Amino acid sequence: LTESNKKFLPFQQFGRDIADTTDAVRDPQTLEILDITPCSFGGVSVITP
Amino acid sequence: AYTNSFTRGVYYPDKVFRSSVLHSTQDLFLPFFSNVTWFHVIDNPVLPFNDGVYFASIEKSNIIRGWIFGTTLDSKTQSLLIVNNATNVVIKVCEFQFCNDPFLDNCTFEYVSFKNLREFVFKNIDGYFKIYSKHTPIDLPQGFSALEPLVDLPIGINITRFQTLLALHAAYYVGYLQPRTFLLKYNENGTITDAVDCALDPLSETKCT
Ligand SMILES: *[C@@H]1O[C@H](CO)[C@@H](O[C@@H]2O[C@H](CO)[C@@H](O)[C@H](O)[C@H]2NC(C)=O)[C@H](O)[C@H]1NC(C)=O
Ligand SMILES: *[C@@H]1O[C@H](CO)[C@@H](O)[C@H](O)[C@H]1NC(C)=O
Ligand SMILES: *[C@@H]1O[C@H](CO)[C@@H](O)[C@H](O)[C@H]1NC(C)=O
Ligand SMILES: *[C@@H]1O[C@H](CO)[C@@H](O)[C@H](O)[C@H]1NC(C)=O
Repeated sequence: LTESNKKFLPFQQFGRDIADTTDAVRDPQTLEILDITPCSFGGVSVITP
Repeated sequence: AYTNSFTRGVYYPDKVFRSSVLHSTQDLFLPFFSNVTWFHVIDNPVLPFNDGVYFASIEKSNIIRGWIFGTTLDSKTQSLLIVNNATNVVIKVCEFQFCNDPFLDNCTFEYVSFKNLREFVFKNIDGYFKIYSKHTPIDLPQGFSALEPLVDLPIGINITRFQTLLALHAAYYVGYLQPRTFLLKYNENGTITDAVDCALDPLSETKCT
């Protein structure tokens, strides 16, 4: 969860990406919008002789 | 009487925010350039609710002050009456009959809140009476606008007909919704700025595809 400054319409509780994945939400405690980015990952490669 | 819809009645179908993203959806909606029933007040008859009701009325003094939504509309059913007195929009479902001439001077729910233009879209899903509405001062305006769900009624009450009301001590337009496919233009701040009805013309299908 980020310190996002996204401006939403007052009825708009959620948001989605271009592929309709949920990227931003309206927190019920604080009605400012928080952008959501799921955590880092990656493939693991072993470099050895 | 009758006239043209002029690309009006488009509402927000979902609460999803999109920034510069064009999104297509299938929902009950007013068709583009559809034929809408026109009555001028001399009358306020009884009309069926059907699947959905589109309403638009332009009065500077707001002669239309109320609506009643009931299945039989003769105090035999929980008729949802939505009457705006002064600045208080008042919503009730009483089984008490109104005056003999329907103008303003079992209640299981109570909510109390040509210059001016009021647009309304009514539909009822699972008893939840959904009202997409807009109030702003300005037959029908040619420009595009997006209707917002100003109220959504949790009443859970079945309704199959409706009737508008007057007030005494008005030109309005009535339309019906249809299942149509749209293409929606979400701007940078999520306001729907353009809409394309796919079932209108082949250019619209080419834009929708
Ligand atoms: C406008 O209509 C409403 C609907 O009755 C009136 O406001 C409320 O009426 C109920 C009915 O008993 C009361 O319980 C509430 O206390 C009233 N006030 C509010 C703020 O909800 C209102 O009095 C009417 N206004 C006029 C000028 O007749
Ligand atoms: C709507 O129907 C009426 C009567 O059938 C007709 O006079 C009018 O031109 C129609 N409007 C449109 C936009 O088709
Ligand atoms: C609503 O009431 C009308 C009139 O009694 C009836 O014909 C209709 O089937 C009812 N609908 C529902 C969903 O109960
Ligand atoms: C959207 O909101 C921002 C808020 O800073 C504003 O500057 C901008 O004019 C608005 N409209 C568009 C089309 O970006």
